[PDB]
Amino acid sequence: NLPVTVAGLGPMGSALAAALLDRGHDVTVWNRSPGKAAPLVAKGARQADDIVDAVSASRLLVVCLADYDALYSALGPAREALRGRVVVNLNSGTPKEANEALRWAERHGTGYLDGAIMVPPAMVGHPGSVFLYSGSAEVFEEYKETLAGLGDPVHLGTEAGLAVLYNTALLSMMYSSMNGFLHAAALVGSAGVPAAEFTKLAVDWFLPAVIGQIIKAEAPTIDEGVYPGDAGSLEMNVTTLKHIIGTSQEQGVDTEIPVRNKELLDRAVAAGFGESSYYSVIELWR
Amino acid sequence: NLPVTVAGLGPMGSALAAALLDRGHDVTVWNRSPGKAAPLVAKGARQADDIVDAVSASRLLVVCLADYDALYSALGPAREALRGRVVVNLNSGTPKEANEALRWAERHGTGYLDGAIMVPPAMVGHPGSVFLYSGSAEVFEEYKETLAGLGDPVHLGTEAGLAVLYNTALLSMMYSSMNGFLHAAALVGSAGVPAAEFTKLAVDWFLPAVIGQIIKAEAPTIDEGVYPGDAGSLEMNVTTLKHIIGTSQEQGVDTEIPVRNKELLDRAVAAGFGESSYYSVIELWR
Repeated sequence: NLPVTVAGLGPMGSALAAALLDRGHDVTVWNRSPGKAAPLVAKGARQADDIVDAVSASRLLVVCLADYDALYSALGPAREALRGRVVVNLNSGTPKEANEALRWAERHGTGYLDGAIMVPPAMVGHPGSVFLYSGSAEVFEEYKETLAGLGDPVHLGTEAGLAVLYNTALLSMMYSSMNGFLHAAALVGSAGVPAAEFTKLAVDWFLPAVIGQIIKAEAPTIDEGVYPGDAGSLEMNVTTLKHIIGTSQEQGVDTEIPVRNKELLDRAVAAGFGESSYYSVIELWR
Repeated sequence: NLPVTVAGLGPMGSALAAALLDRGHDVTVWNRSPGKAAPLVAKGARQADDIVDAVSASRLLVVCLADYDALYSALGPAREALRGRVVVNLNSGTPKEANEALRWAERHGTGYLDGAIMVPPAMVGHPGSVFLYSGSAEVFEEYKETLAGLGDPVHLGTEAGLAVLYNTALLSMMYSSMNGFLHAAALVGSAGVPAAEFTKLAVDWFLPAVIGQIIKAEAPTIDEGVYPGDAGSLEMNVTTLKHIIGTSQEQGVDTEIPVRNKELLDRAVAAGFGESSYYSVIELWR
């Protein structure tokens, strides 16, 4: 029930304020532009038009600005009032913007934690919601119980840009994995298998038990950095991808996904990694 | 303990024969070329140089030929002896080759089941081993208990090419997912996070709870085929991928993976799918 201020009332910011209201917090809401407060006010929020008033209402300042906006600007007029308060910033654009924001907050005597929301607005405050945080451990520990009302809180580290970096990484992985699933679905779909049927083997079993297990079994090899190909080489996987391409062609299914995959391996072979293990390809990318 | 013949003694074929020997079967082994039988003979296999003799030793014929070889040719000289026997073929190259093989077997009065082995040779006969099968339900049911010694047996359907199709699809998904993980790992690795550390969030949580859940939640939408973008559009995901690209560039991490992902979405936008949901992209591929 502590007081909280939510600065930024777009879709995510409004969901945050609503979830805090539903946990019994005294929520004050601010937005630069008018018209977004009414549904929250109907649920018990207090509107504050002036950022200085909004910041002054609460020690905990949950900030979810629009992508174009910046913390230093939105909260600049409240610079004096910020001393002794805490910012949890949930919409940094890049790791460098999060690191700049932490420095700005420190200058003003404000605690800072950066966080990445790992679910859409409709799932904030519900089971499965996870928020990844980076920045002050003190803030994290002081407000963990409050933050746990929004989603399971995970503290990654003290470097402010880590949460944006993890989110970027996880989302990159998501898009690649989803595109792989869609090619797979197209392939079984050419024999009449519905996608929802296919998920029984593809998601309930293959994804965790094969894909996930293989990644866990291979991750220490990446960190070691040698990639011996004794027990299976990058070259051999090129052959598998050629077979996938040919099967896709015989089924009348577009080959872009496997072709782009094979291209990547061909580049590693041309860079000398053909007798190394598959995961050596990461070394092209850093 | 029933008798079984294994035809083809490459790495996989030898693992199959060894696993059957370890379950107490009387295993007869054949290969076109000499030199591969000795380690199996040391474990109790019987060598048969003549395919007619090998086929005659057992009703259950487990066939794992080399990629270049074909069932009709390897087992052609045993055409008469094949009547009343059963072929479980574990190395068809394409769905059409499996469907040809089933027809060939039928002509000779042989039962036929095609199967795809979903683990490497070293894991055959061990927990986690899964084999996907397509073809005769009668064969599947007659020999399920024997086959379960090699891996959990799954019958997909009566069409002989389904197991090769499922395997192709699942492997396509695997390569895309692994490449996504490797880009993610490179990204967190640019801030010093080891890959093995990263798997704690990426594989133990994100992969099943986010990626998998999203695929299951979206699969019926693919089958419906309309892809309303009301609650989130293909275009909006283009913006997310632009942010991923920019973050990757700021971290000094190669942008090929996210760029290729964004390219795919740009094509769907140019085909008119921008206001549709993300998964509409599958429709470009079939």
